[PDB]
Amino acid sequence: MASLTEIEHLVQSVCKSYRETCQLRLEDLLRQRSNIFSREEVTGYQRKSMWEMWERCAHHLTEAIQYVVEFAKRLSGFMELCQNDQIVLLKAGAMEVVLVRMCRAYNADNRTVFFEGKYGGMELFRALGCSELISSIFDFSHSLSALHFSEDEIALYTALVLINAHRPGLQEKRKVEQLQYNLELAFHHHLCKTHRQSILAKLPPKGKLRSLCSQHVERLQIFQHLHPIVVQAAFPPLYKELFSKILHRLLQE
Ligand SMILES: O=S(=O)(c1ccc(F)cc1)C1(c2ccc(OCc3ccccc3)cc2)CCCC1
Repeated sequence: MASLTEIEHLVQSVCKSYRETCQLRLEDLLRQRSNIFSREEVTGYQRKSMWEMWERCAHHLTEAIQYVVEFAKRLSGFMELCQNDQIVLLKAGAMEVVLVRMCRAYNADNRTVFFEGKYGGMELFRALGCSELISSIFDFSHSLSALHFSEDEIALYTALVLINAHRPGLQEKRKVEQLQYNLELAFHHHLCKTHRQSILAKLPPKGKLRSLCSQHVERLQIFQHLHPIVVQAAFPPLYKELFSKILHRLLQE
């Protein structure tokens, strides 16, 4: 099954789905690179409370995840899967898709990320008290930046991050394997056509994204133990569902 004509159609549909569900246009992020937080604005973030900074980050992550849910809904083959499997895939892969998407908002020249209107370095996040997690996130974006991904490569690669037939809990594992295989063919065909197969060996191991997701859950457990009422009262419901229902409602709209 699936011929060359169908594989190229799948490439274009995935790229279109990605372009339609980007939270931020790449051009918009690039044209903000000179807009960097001053030392006074950096000090201001460092003086913010730990719970205020955690709440802000959980809110920004939840917004980004909402766009990944829309990407999945437009992704060829995804809505054809059962609701159980749609939820299993999003719960395990939404954070991973955001972790890949965020390289677009990272400037490797000065090691800054676009955050709340300006670019700032790791030191902007010191109030969180999760230095190892922040260093891991910046290192991950730095490693992705070195690949010089095109928008089309990010679309195909993030579709594969989401459509992973190895996720525990899948009820129709063979249907997810077939979708994964078609997407793998589309990604590799596009790399072959554009002479970009050299990136294959340089893509991060799957254990790297798993380690970032595990570090996030572990730091959230520590924070939630110190401020349980902050999480209950001020963290987004979708964030608590995924990391501590909403997904079912977003998938039905
Ligand atoms: O702009 S961000 O808030 C940001 C936070 C930390 C960072 F180092 C760089 C950027 C955002 C992001 C939010 C939470 C993330 O992990 C989970 C997490 C980490 C730390 C505290 C709470 C939650 C990762 C990324 C970028 C993509 C979507 C929003």
